[PDB]
Amino acid sequence: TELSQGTWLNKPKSVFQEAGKVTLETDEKTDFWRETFYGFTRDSGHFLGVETGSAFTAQVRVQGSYESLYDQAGIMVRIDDGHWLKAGIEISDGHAMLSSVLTNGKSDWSTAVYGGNARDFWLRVTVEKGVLRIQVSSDKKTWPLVRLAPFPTSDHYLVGPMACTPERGGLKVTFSEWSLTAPLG
Repeated sequence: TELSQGTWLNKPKSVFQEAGKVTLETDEKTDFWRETFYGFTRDSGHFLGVETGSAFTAQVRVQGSYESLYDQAGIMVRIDDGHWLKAGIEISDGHAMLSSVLTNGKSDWSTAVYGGNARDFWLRVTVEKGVLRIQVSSDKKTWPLVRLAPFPTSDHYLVGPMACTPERGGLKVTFSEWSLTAPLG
């Protein structure tokens, strides 16, 4: 199922398509977070979701121009506003961080300094039998694990590009090299 068959949640004011690619500029005050610690909920982030069956593997290339605190881009898997995962690069603390947030009612955020090129990376996500696995790659050859966690079973998921700027907008990101299939095995 091709990238252009996705549906937007919070379509950005500025976005254009090329064959197999989506290029967007984020709007201000866009974020995804539920409750934990900060005591607010946000469901305003940009998400282009492609609908899946009950299990899938998805992969995408992410080329963002990060420049400010909290700038984020990557991939999201979503069931609804209370059950989702986002993963990718985020600017937090001192550096470009590889970050993931698994939300099941409430958000669970993990982060670490990213050792690759923040401006060009791939993500691969697999959901099957109530387990989500996230892998990242700097070369499309080797795919280290980022996260392995329970995730609710569902007849369908939405999966696809995500990007957020919780403060000032203007983050430019291109998504390409999309693939969505059943998991191996």
